Parts: sequence; C-alpha cells; structure tokens
Amino acid sequence: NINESEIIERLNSAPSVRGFFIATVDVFNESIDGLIQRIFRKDNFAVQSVVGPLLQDSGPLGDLSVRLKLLFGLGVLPDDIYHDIEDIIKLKNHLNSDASDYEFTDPNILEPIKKLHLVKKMGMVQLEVNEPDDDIDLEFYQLQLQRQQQIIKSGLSLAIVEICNELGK
Amino acid sequence: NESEIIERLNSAPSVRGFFIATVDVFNESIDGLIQRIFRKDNFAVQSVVGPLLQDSGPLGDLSVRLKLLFGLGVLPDDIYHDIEDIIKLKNHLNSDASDYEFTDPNILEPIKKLHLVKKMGMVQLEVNEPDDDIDLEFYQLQLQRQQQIIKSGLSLAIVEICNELGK
Repeated sequence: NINESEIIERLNSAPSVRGFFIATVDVFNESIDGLIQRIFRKDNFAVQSVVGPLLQDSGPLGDLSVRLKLLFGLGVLPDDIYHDIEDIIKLKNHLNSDASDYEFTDPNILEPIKKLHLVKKMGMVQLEVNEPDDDIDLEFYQLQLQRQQQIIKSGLSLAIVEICNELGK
Repeated sequence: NESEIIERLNSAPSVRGFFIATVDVFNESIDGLIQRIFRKDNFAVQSVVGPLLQDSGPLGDLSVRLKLLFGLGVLPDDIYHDIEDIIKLKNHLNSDASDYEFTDPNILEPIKKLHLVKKMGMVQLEVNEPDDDIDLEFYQLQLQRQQQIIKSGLSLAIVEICNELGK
C-alpha cells in the first residue's frame, strides 16, 4: 500500500483541478528524477562534477520535458509511458495558462484523460450524468456532480500511481 | 576511416587549422556514437530523437554530448577529458588574435598534458634560443623538425581516440 497510498493521498489533498495537475507533474518530476539518478552513476564525486550541472535546473537536462525525451530516446521509457507523461505535462501547462477554471467532468479535461494510453489500459468508470426528467432529484443535482468529479479524478490518480510504479522498475 | 583522417590532419596547414580539423573529426566520430546509443527507428522516435539531437536541440552540442556520454558510462575518464581538453584548446585558439606554433609553450605543454600523448609516447622538450645570430638558419630547421613530430604525435593520439569511439 505504502508508496501508492502516500502519493494518492497527496493527489486527493489537491483542492482543485489546477491544484491536482500541479501535484501530478510534481509527482512525475520526482519519479523520473529517481530514474535519471539511477542511470547516472549515483556516486563518483569526479563524475557528479559533470553530471550535477548537467542536470541542475539551469542545465541542459534540468527540465522535466527534455528529461523525458532523453530517457525515451535512450530506450529507457516505453512509448506509451513517454506519451502519457508528456500529455499530462502539456495539459498542466494549458491550464496554467488559462484564466478560466475547469472541472474533471468538463470536455476539455475529461477528453484529454480518455486519450491517455493508461486509462485505455485500466479502462474507466464514470457515473451517468444528469438528464432532464431522469430519476435524479435537483436537490442532489449538485452533490451528485461533485461525485462524478471525484470518481474521474480517482481513476486518474490510479493511472498516475501505475505510471510511477513502472518508472520504479 | 583510419586513414582518410590522417590525411585530414595532415593537410591542415597550421596550428589553428589543425585543431579545427581535429574537433571536426571528434565531432563526427562522436556523432555516430551518440547516434547508435539512441533509438534510431520509428518515426515517432525519430520525431522525438531527431530534434533532440539536431543543433538547436538540447543535445545539439558536441561538448554537451560528451558530457552526457561520460555520465552514461560510455566513455573512459581518460578519453572524455582529453577530448574535452583538446576542445578547450581549439576554442582558446579561436579567440586569440596571435598565431602559435606547435613548439610554443602555451601549445606544447597542454598537449603533453593529455592522457594519450603521455601513454602512446611522444615525450621530450627542447631548449629555447638561438645562441646568438649567425645561427638562426640551423636553429629554424631543428624547430621545423620538432613541430612536425609533435604534430605527428598528437595525430596518433587523435586517431587512436577515434578508433575507440567506434569500437
């Protein structure tokens, strides 16, 4: 349970969508930084004297996105993982450029998340929406809509958790 | 391979000329290394790898791309430093309005400092003069002889380095 419950606890904690996505790229960031470090000899102080700078923020390999391209290019990440992470990073940036807030139930969020290889792998679960003159009562109309969101977000969180597990092997 | 590059180092008319050809050589040898160490197939991969490697890309640079090859464990310490070291030097030269000569100290000392020139075996020195004048003829001709062997020595180092880069 450990590692997983930690990070998914962390994702729950995220109050908002923008909050959420920030936390997940952060999560990935740490997760591939554990990898980058497993491939550049953890140790020689001589060798870290090249590598450290290479990988610092200001360095040519400072940035998460480039760090992905490398690992992918280098035959270390699988296609499907390379794309998913990239796709999520790119989504976070969009939202972070966007003045309007969105919800996990919204087309321009939900649809991105469907395209993602890993939700295609794990399949997905969604609560049926509000329809006029269907059984749903309007006093609950709202709490139910929150509840759709928490379902979607949780599926996503499981995807993310899976992804970090692969990155860990 | 081994030879059409001894011709390159040869046809170089000058210290500056020499070092420019020699990092060109380093540049293309290491290119083909870097290239084989990366995935080199699928469009999607060549779609990511293409631009990563190209010049404006993060791995555009030679020296960046040596740095990474070293950190991956691919290049031995000795050869990383030597290439790096010879690069510092070509650049030095390329920023310096003064022409030097292989027997000049700012030039020969750092070349004697490389791991291969110590290791393959081009080791010596030579007193600075000439004694007076009525002597500059003779002395010119010894220098001329030394330059050409120090030139040759480094050339051995360089072509060796390259034959490792491919191996």
